[PDB]
Amino acid sequence: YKGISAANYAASNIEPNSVGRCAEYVRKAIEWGGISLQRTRSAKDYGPSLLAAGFHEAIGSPMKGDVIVIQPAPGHPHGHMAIYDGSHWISDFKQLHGFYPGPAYRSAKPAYKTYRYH
Amino acid sequence: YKGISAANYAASNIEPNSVGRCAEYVRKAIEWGGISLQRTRSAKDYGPSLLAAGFHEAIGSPMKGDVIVIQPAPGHPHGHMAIYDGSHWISDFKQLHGFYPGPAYRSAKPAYKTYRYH
Amino acid sequence: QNSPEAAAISFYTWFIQHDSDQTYPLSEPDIERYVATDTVGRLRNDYAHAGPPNGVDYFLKVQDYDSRDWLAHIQVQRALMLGDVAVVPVSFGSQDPVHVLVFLKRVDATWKIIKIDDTWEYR
Amino acid sequence: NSPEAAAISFYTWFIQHDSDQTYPLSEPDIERYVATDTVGRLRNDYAHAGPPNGVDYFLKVQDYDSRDWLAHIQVQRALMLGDVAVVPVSFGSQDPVHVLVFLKRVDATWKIIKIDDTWEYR
Amino acid sequence: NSPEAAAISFYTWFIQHDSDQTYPLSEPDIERYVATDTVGRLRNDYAHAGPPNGVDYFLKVQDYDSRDWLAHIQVQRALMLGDVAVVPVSFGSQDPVHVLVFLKRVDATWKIIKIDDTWEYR
Amino acid sequence: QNSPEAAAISFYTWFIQHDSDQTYPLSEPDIERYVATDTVGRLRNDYAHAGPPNGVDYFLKVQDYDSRDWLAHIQVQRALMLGDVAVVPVSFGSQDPVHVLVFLKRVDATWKIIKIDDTWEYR
Repeated sequence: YKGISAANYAASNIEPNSVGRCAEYVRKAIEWGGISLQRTRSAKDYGPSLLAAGFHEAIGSPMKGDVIVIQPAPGHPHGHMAIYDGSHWISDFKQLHGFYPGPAYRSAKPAYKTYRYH
Repeated sequence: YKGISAANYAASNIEPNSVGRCAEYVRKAIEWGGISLQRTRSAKDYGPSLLAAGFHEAIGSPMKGDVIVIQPAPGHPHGHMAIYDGSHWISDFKQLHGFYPGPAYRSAKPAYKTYRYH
Repeated sequence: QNSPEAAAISFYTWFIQHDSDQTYPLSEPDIERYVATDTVGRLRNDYAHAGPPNGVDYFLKVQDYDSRDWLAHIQVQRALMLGDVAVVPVSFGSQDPVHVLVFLKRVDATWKIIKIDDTWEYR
Repeated sequence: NSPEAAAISFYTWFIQHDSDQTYPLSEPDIERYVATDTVGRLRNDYAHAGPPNGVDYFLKVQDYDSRDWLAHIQVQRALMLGDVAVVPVSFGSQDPVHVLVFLKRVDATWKIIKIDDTWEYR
Repeated sequence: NSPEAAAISFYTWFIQHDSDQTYPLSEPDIERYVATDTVGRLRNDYAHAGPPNGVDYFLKVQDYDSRDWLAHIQVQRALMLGDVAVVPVSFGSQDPVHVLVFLKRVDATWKIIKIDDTWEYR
Repeated sequence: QNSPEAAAISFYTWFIQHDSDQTYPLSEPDIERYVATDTVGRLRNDYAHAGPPNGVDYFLKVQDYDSRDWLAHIQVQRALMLGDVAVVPVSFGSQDPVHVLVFLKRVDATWKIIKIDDTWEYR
């Protein structure tokens, strides 16, 4: 598995804006890196699938390939997830502002965890 | 002044739905009856204009020509006003349900007064 | 008969009778017998602030109606079952009926409304 | 042929049709002044819920002195925010009502896409 | 040539274009299936804020088994609410996702005007 | 210089610097120095419930932006005075700028924001 390559994939295959598929876009990138995650429909629920695949919860400054899973925010009940490219979080779009993909999230500050493969 | 005729006018000159001019439509009807009210822009503020013209505050079962002035409700900061035709309240439209012109009003139950000319 | 159709008829019969110049059903504590709790809490917030979504009654999808005519012409179609959610079409009025879609879920022994949809295009 | 001109021409036409038995939003002539999708959405919302905030959408009042207003329409030079023109308009000789008219150029004409009042959002 | 047929044809086309580098709402072929004003508003909202609730508007999920879903599209007979057809659609062989497709007949074709999920409003 | 233009620049400079993954300006008690109280109370309710109106940031009218580029390219035009309300056009970004309209009122000695408008068509 190459977490770096997964990140590179995500960066390459973004949409110009959110299309409501953060989870699939990140899953497909992780598949590009070498890992097929067990599917689940909502981003908020991807934690267990990540630990099962060998990821562990990471705390601290982000590294390339790191995967964030964020709990729901107002008007976004499914949560969000993204992969870090070394300088930006990448979901179904390239996130200019940070890991929170929008103001509903920055305002509510829902819980989040970061996952890393070894 | 003929409050009855004012009511009849309002009934005759309704719009199929609210067009945001309850006050003008009621004022124009009252003019038809014989009284030119001092203008004010928002329905909620028509009380003083009515007392000045000789109306008095009425309490009880409504009579034809009675004029209601209702305070603001959520999403309707200007209030509402209507004239009673004997069986329906008439504003810029014919009110099937009652003097409250909608659910924002029935839910919030803003204060109201009824005015009658003698 | 404990069916979602019956729960819909009941609800609206009760609703229209508590929708007047004196009371409104969302203010009635009995609303929680018919409508899911979080749906009530959200609608109360909506109504108190910006007001009813799309500026129409959330349950009836109109601003104004003749209480008597609607109360005598509540017409349901058999529910469509989408998993554990029953979707019940309801028509109001004797002429040019208003059409809504009522979403219900089984909570305990009962059908509780969780959403109501109009037939308008995407907003 | 400017956004300012469209704003005045529109309001002159609109306040003049105050006496008509047809509310002007229902007259197809309004399409000379208001963008087609804007006309469609307004007609739709008027029919379902009435106008936003329960005031006339174009005048932002529930009542007014028709005569005074028609004689006291004042527009200031358009401000351009990108390709959207924003024209301030004042109505009346006393305590004027102020609105902000948003227009876009479609073909060779400026048409209204939105009108806002000056009230606080709360 | 029924509302049911439009719903299946649309979703078959849509899930097939999952592998395309262009999101399907940007392909003009979507106008075969979705009403023009609906296509316009969705494209607009996607570009400004992304889709409502932050899930794909058409599938109501953020992720899914493309293969399973394409092989397990089930539609029930349309219900008519006035001139609006309402078609239930289920996706997948396991724990299906259910949506409600609203369509209108424009000319001789049924086109989608709205799609709703089955989640509680709260 | 106590002008509405200056109040706008100040506000947004402060805003963008308190809009991050760690904080958001609407949560900051300093928001009341720049924005009218009832406008704050309404927006907090909006954000906590249905979320930000039209699903974009109320003050910036976007979902996402590059904090650094916007902070260095805040551009105001002179205010238009509509009675006692100042309307200030503000543009954000070095390329394909986002345009907003800032509404301010004099409250005591200060300009307070009472509304912010996008340039989108009627919704």
